[PDB]
Amino acid sequence: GAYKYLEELQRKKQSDVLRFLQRVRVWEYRQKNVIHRAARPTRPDKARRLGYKAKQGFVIYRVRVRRRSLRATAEERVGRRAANLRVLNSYWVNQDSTYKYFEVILVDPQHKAIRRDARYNWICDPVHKHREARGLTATGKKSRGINKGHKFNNTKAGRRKTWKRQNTLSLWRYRK
Amino acid sequence: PEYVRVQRQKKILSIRLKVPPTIAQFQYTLDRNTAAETFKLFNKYRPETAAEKKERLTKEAAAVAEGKSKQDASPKPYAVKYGLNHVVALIENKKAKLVLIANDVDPIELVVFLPALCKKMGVPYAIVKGKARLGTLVNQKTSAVAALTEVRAEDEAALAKLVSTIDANFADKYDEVKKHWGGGILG
Amino acid sequence: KFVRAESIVAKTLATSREKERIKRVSILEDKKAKNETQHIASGKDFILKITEGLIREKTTYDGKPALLFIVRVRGPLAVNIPNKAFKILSLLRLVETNTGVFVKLTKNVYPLLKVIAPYVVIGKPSLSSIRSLIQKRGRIIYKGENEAEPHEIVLNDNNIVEEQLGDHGIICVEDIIHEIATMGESFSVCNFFLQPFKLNREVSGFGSLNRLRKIKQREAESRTRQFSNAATAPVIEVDIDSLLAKLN
Amino acid sequence: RNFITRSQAVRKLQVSLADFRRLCIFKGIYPTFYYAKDIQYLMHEPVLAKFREHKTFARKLTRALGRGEVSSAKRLEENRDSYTLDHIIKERYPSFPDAIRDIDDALNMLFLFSNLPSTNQVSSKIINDAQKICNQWLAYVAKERLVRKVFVSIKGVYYQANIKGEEVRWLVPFKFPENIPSDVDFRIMLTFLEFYSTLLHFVLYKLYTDSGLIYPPKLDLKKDKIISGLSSYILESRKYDSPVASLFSAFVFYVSREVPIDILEFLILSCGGNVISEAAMDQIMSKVTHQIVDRPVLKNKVAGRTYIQPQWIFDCINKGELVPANKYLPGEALPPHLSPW
RNA sequence: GUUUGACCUCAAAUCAGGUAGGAGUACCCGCUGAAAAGCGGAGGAAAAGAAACCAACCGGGAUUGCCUUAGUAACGGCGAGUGAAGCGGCAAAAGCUCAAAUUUGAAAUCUGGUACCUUCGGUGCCCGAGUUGUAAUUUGGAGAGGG
Repeated sequence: GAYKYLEELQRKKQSDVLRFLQRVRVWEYRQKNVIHRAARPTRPDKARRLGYKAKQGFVIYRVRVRRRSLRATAEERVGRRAANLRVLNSYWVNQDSTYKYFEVILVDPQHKAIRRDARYNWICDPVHKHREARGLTATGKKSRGINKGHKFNNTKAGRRKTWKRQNTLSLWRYRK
Repeated sequence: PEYVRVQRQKKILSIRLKVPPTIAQFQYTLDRNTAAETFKLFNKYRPETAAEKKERLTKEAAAVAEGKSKQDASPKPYAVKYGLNHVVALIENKKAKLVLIANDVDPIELVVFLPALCKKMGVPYAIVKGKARLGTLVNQKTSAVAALTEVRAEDEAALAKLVSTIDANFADKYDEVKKHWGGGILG
Repeated sequence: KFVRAESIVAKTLATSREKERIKRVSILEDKKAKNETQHIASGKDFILKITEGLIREKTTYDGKPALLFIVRVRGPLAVNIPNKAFKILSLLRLVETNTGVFVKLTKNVYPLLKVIAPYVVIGKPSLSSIRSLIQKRGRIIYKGENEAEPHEIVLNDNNIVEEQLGDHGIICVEDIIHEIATMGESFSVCNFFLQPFKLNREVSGFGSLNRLRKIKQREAESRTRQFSNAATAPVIEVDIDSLLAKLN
Repeated sequence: RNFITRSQAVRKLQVSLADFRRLCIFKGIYPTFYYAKDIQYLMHEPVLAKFREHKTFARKLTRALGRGEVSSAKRLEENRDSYTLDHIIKERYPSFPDAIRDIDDALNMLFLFSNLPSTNQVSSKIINDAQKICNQWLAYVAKERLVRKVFVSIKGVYYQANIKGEEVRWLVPFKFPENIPSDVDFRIMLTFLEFYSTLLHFVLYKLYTDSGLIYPPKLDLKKDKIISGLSSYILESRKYDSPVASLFSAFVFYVSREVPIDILEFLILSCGGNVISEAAMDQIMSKVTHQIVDRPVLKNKVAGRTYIQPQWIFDCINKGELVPANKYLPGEALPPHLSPW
């Protein structure tokens, strides 16, 4: 398939053709709004490996942010704007000195293709409301820093959690 | 309006700036009569529509429903091939006898390797003008690629001379200017 | 205009085919009429009858004066019409297509039918059809009251009719129908008198719906009309009672 | 609010203007100054919906042609609904004698289109349906043999029929090739045509079922090849009012080839007598007593056979009674006929 | 061909169907933050969760929580004091899905409308969506083609 070509070509960003397309598209998107709807993913392979499918119930927004993180704030903007949609994920496409550009995949839990088709029906659950608001996305888990490793220690929110471990005292019926 | 303003300001900012030579291979494309005969070729090899498919299915199914199991014989379907990953899939065997490549795709990067890929695989590619005209011959809105592998014996001699025609008209004419940086002249 | 490179070739090939079949017709009919049947295909002639793959029955030709109605068809695809057939269609006034005429069939008439076969369509007409053609269509070139006189008038006045046809005593255009059907005394008087015929095109064409009609009719005409080019071509006859239901 | 501009109504209905012209004529909606409540009535109508569907259908046909896919266009044309006219015919004319009252204008157009030659704007199929329905209408009259009134004119042949109430005043112009007028527009008369065609169609249904015989009339094809008339149709099974019906009972005519066969044929069929024309004979005479002919010199001059110029039939039926035929003998001059109007 | 049409984009709909907001907020999750307040987002739990793990052993084996590790390691004007984790015992235990090479001998996929039916739906038909990829199969513990 052709996706391996797109990925390997995508890894060479400062190559002449990609910076050409980047330099055209940053001006072209600069013409448009801060937030708008893209007809199709400009980086389809990246959208696939983030989970995009080309059917009804998949909405692609393109979002502009000024230079929390920038990516998570970009997700929060389209989460606030299209509340009926659930945010699947997001990825970088383009940037300027003034703005970075992100391309965000959102999924509607109202469309019957999404309400059926059991690979994706889990996102219809109301526990998946506003994953970007709770940092439950990929960039949210990265900025929370949730993995396995000794490199991963008590960091910020978990720090208050282990402050909570220092703040509360546990007593049994029979004192130990 | 805004969108008219942008779609007129588009293709100005492109030509004003230096395009890389892996682009502008597009619009160095096939001329009038050769694209015309290429379309006359591929309309001989239209794929079956969903209606024609379902119609033949109902015919043979009513045959088996009577039963009236007539015979078990059909040579093969021959048609154009149009799925992009399927088109790339027919290369790297190789199976593509001819490939048509649309010049206009908005994610151009879907397409840019295909001339070099058919160049190295030796596949007779040709850059066609307009993916809508590809979609018309393949019952889609757009197609952006058009591979053709299997040809009847009635058409095989026309195929080879079309290949030689394209390799004369495309590979000889535009090969050196393909290497050159296009555009760059202001508007 | 720059015409093209292909049409000039296709016309040449089609004229080559037509000149070849016309020379074959001319040589074969010369050997028949001169009665020197030594090494030819067949001696006697044949007639096709297409009715309703559809049933196509052949007859031998009968040397009998038969009333025929001819209908000019648009000729084949890119053909320059040759001067021999141009001469005949000039005599029979069949240029400016969709134009029939009533004709007498004899054995002196018959050989030209093999010639102009790829440009017209033939059959046995009925009295109601002849009647409908004459009562609904037909104009007569006419010397009138005070005219520059390329002047044609539709068939209303039977007294204009019995004016110029009083010598044969022919009145009342119904009788012209009757004597074209009859041909007992004089057909050719009525034949030169009714000199133009015009028929409408069956499909208006340009527009979304009527292109479908045009394609279906081109397919139907491909099924009906057959181009033998053998010089022993059986004369194709079609239901003019079916045809005039379309064109009139 | 009483008057609405045609542009306003045509944009509120979201219809094309020519189809609005269809609908106003079609439902009898009358005035660029139109009643608001009549447009409110028009505002929901399935025929309007099928008109808009036909617009979208032709648009899909244009994309089918522009993509060149012929077979999908064939599928579209075959799988296509047709708007009918019939429901507003019934809710426009519920009472069947009101249809009998308003069939009078409906006949006249269809007879004129049955006379009309084939053109580009008017299809032959239109003219075929017109001539078929008009021959059916004449063939129904010759069953009960009930008209009474006859009129001979430079403008038309006006017959009114005494059928189930009113006498109905239909006219046929003579079967002559007419120079077409460039001044007229067919686009209105075709709408009147189709409306009157469907209306007279169901009225012929009730008149054929009410007369107790089969509504599709069968014809012998070779009888039609003789003559394309009402006499082509055979009329199945599943008294006459005196004197005009069964006037000239047991009476055998010999109409010539000279005479106009059509209206004299229909008058003899209104009489019930027989028709023998030599014009029918040459397609291919024991009881014949009477020649209808208009010729100065009569050849065989049979004293047994009565020689009559056709006004005798035109005057006998206008009187309902027999008159002497010395005036109608050729070449005697005729009374200037002034019909009973 | 000054015509016609494919697209593509962008508008408009008193078009059809849906959905967002607010309250509460004990518990949860994010953001901000002083000498907590605040903000945003959910649920009956939430979060986390099936190793780019821990170990150095005769190795262990998703996450979660309890006891122990332990007031230890480590940090800290090594001052004030701050303050873990592996292992072990227990509670509970459950694993799975995509994205990469073609179905090309037939987009096999689905929304919607309509007609019926046994209606958290089913069947048929028709618009659409979709090859700039929807289905089946395959997630390394391999797997696929065949035999």
